[PDB]
Amino acid sequence: GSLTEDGLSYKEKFVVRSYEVGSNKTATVETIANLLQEVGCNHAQSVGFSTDGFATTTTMRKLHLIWVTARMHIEIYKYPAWGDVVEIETWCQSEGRIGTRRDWILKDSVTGEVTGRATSKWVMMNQDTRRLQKVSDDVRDEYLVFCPQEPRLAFPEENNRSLKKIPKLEDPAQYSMIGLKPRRADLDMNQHVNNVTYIGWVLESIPQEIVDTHELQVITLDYRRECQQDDVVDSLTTTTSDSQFLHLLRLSGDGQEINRGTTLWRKK
Amino acid sequence: GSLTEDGLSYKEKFVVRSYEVGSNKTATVETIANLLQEVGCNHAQSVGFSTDGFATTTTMRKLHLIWVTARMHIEIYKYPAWGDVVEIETWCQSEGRIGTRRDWILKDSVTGEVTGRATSKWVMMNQDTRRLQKVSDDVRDEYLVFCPQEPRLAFPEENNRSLKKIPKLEDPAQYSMIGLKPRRADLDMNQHVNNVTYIGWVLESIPQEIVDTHELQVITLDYRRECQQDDVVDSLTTTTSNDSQFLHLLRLSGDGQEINRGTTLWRKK
Ligand SMILES: CC(C)(C)c1cn2cccnc2n1
Ligand SMILES: CC(C)(C)c1cn2cccnc2n1
Repeated sequence: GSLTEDGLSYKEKFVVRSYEVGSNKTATVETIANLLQEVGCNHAQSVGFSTDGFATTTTMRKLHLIWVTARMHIEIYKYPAWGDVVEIETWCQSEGRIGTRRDWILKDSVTGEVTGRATSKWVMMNQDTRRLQKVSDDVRDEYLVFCPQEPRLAFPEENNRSLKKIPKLEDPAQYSMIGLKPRRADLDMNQHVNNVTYIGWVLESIPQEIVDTHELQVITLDYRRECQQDDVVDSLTTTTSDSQFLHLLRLSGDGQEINRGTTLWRKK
Repeated sequence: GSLTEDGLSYKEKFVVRSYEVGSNKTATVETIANLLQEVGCNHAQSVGFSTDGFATTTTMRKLHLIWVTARMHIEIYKYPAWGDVVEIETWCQSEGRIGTRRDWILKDSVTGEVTGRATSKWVMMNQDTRRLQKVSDDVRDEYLVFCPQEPRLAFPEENNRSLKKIPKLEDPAQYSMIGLKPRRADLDMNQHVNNVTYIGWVLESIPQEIVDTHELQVITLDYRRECQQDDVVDSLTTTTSNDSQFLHLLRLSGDGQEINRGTTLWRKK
């Protein structure tokens, strides 16, 4: 792992592990999601940001402010197989006072070809009250120095899947996985549920026959609210179509919305 | 990752990842368990065994036989922190017609000190009928060549914790975590539940206050039956004890069929 010559992006190589693959012997979409966040943490550590908080500036800690994921978008062309080396390059960019955006390019270490790409949208929030608030000028000066000033987008294309408004799934759902609880392995170092568990919980309502005959090409996920340690989640799916699905994660009780998203699958 | 000079053991170094640690910022016991199985797979791959199954010889595939975990024993002195490099050395040894044993030594890459150690007991079984059998002579000649012939035990000691008979938890249990289902992330490449998920499911019945004030020093787990994708598990715990001991039991939430039993030992922080 290391920063590029300009110190404006970071690269890391990962060997795919035995327990990180599914039935095809290729990395799962949660393994990829985990590698994206690990290379993101390493990029922030390599530019001065200390442990406890992810990329929280000196002003952010003083004011009890954290960066939170609002959206995650992932497109995979080829899933690296068990034993293969995947090289991921990541960088962060400012989007004015709306928030910040972090992008990734997944490549095959042997061929040099792009096998996948991802984009995430982060917003600033008070860790205690959970209130959003715009990006303050004083905090911008602190992190802008680590970001390229010119646009560098993993998803440049006019009208692409990463910015499309996601609708709310209507009842009754076509498919469903009810009673999902997180365990200690689903929690991060700060005792919150890691954003990767939501990806897995969304995919639990996808029927096994679709998973066996298709490969996940695209996934877009909107994070609305966090699931607490003692909360139970219900996963709902409906085919909207390649196969497309509209997804919805909600609390098993009150029916409070925690996540919404879409997936696109290709026939093998 | 590479075999030692004699080709009778294997070593690999691992950097501890951000998502692999708990509240203390040190690797969880499931992260360690995962690293032990990964270095075990890499050792078998480096000595000729194909990707298909784990260490299944040419005769084993012909007769639809596989190696299955019967017992797992793990002792941790220091949990490596996020960013630290942990070096693990592993090897396999025969235990006559009973089956095989695989051992591991966890070390700090910087200090060279032993920070942990583990031992597992494997038995031979038919893939389809699920019936156990002794290790055949023909099968033994095929894998004995990769094992040191002299004893090499991670847990040598006269009466150590790795061989102690585990009792069955009596009802009512003191603590419990009900309704545990595996998800796709809990399954391996062959669609079975990973043996590491059982470790996590056992620890779900341990109260949060014990986890917050103590560190897991020892864990012994006996694998009796596998949990299917559509099975629901119940985790039961009872304190049996400065150190805290617990008796554990995993069973199917329906019929109450026993799938796992074990013990843990925790020391105060
Ligand atoms: C490039 C640095 C490390 C300043 C940064 C800040 N970020 C906020 C949210 C997401 N990624 C981020 N990366
Ligand atoms: C050293 C080799 C690759 C022969 C081997 C066989 N095993 C059976 C059970 C557990 N580990 C094992 N390793």
